Amino acid sequence: LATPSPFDMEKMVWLDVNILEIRKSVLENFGVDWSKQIPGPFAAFGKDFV
Amino acid sequence: EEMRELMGAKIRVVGDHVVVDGKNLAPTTLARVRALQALYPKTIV
Repeated sequence: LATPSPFDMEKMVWLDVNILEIRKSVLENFGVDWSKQIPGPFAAFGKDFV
Repeated sequence: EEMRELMGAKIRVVGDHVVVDGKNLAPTTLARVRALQALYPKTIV
């Protein structure tokens, strides 16, 4: 003749979460940048024999 | 007598077969009554 409880009392749980992050960066760009491809010498010949 | 003790808004009478009657009974009381029904085959709900 016994009846069950409507529900069961459960334990309650507390969660504590920590997320920590640090970013660091350095950027440098220095000096003199020269041309590395330049025109070279030229030569040409032309003649009319007849 | 046994069912009267175990139940003790439901009303119990003898008649020819033991009779249980009630107007507005909670579902738990009805479940208890139909469970006690197995005690004696000749019960009238």
